[PDB]
Amino acid sequence: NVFQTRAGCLIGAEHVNNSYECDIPIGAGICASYQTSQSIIAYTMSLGAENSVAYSNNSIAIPTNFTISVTTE
Amino acid sequence: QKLIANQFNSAIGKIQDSLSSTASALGKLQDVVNQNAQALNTLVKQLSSNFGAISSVLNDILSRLCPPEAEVQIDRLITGRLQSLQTYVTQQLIRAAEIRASANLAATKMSECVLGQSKRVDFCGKGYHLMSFPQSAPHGVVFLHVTYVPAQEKNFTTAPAICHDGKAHFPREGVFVSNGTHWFVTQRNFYEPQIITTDNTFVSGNCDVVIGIVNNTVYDPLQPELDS
Amino acid sequence: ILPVSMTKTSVDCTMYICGDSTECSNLLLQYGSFCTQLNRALTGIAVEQDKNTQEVFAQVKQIYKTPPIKDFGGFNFSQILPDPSKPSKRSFIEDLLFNKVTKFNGLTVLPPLLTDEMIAQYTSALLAGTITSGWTFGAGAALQIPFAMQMAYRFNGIGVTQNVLYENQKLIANQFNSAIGKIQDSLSSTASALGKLQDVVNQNAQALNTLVKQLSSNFGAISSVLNDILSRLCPPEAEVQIDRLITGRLQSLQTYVTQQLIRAAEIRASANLAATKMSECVLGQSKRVDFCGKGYHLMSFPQSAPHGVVFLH
Repeated sequence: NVFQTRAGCLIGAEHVNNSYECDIPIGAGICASYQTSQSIIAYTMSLGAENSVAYSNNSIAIPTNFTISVTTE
Repeated sequence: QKLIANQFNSAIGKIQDSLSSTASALGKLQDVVNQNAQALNTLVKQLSSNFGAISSVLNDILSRLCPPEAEVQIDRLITGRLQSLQTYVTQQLIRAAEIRASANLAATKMSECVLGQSKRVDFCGKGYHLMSFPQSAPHGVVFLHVTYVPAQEKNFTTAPAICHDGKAHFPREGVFVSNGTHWFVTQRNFYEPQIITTDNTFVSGNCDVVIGIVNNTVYDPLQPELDS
Repeated sequence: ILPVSMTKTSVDCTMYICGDSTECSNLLLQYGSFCTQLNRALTGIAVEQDKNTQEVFAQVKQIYKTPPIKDFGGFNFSQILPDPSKPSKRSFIEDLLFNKVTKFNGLTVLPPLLTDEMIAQYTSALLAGTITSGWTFGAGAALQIPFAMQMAYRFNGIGVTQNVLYENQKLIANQFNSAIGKIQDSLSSTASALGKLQDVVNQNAQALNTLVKQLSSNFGAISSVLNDILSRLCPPEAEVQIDRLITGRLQSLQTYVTQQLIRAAEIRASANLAATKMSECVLGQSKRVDFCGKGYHLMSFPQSAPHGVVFLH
């Protein structure tokens, strides 16, 4: 419940070993969020899901189907 | 065409549901409203400040004091109220430059995404851009970027070239691929396998030059006519 | 080389102007919301530096990683791929770039949201997606393709027929490997190359040092030290002297915050450019002349640098 971040001492946030998308940005990789009896947790933010691309000198992936996406800017 | 139309109609339906449910989507336009409101509210509230004068209210100075001292108390207010305007106009000039950069971007997305088909990656949304539709919004614009996203990969064995009778054949469009036992040629962005032919391929030189070339027959459509 | 962000600052303008004097703090309240709108502007600048950094690097949706075997058709990416030897897994060129770039008074520096080790994971992911899957990881899933066949697509994209690649593949690979070697040699010698990033550090440092130096100015008061006025004078005259220090120190902050707002707009324009270079040069193959370097663009590799990005076009 008392945690030394590289941004400073954080108090009242539960330090957690999981990683999630950044909810509230604290700084230097740390974020906090409200989660499940609930508490404000603090965690190192996740950059994304990890992916080993199936590369080799003679393998290619080709899409057999598509999706039309509409995205709003 | 029915699949593509149904996927488009479904994706436009998801825009209605997203915008109907989720008011936080418009945050860029609502924040530009909030910044201008907060700036005018701050400019009004700074009238209540004394700036070292005997009162925040100009008519207290003009009712309590006569001109030899009243002008010193009024100049304290003029100094702070003019500094209050100069701060507001400076921050509105900087905020107007931020909005002009955003309007120049929106004018560029109108020309390139709506009036055209941009080749520029992620300029007109994620995926290969097909087209875009403009929709008006308070103090802004919304682009509904329609894009092709490739969706169901299969792995194939592939080759840069095919050896036929000592000649190296390359694809005119697309790539060579194998299901495991047969070789085909297909467009790069959608699996549509074709027989490898002298029409689907061009020759250049012999088999020795190319790293990873494979032996396969290349069909010549003239040969069965001359057999016939 | 492109600036992407700048040092995030917060200035506690009550501590800058009044130095923990309550006598001055009570006078500073008579200026109203000038101090809260200075903090509001600097906080907008500071949050934008994280947004500028996020929009350049966080374009890749997944942390793509290269396979163990580096069979890239003869092209050698080892100087631009992550170095496993290191506590932060920067590439060899990202280590060169990080080496070539180099206030109790309420002034403070806040950390960036993404650490250099997180920026290096994003440039690693962008680069590993680019090497293993071409432009396809920008349009959807990373579709793997052999690197020589990706380069043959890049050659068709500049109107050079793809057999010209396969018939010259060793020459093209050796010219690439040699040209990456010249980047290490240029960075291991030419300290002025990073000057566009170093100038952003220099301008921000020079503005903060100017803001500190203006505390030494009298602005017409009997002393520039607020504890001289408070230890020598008493309220009828002390408030006359302190209002000269408040006026000049508040004008000193309004000058600093105005010039940081104008400089933040310059860095944001450079981060929007760098984010567009990431999408169109790294996630794609730009047809735009001289956008992705001189010559017909084949591909680009991002490398992180202090407060910036470096594209190897």
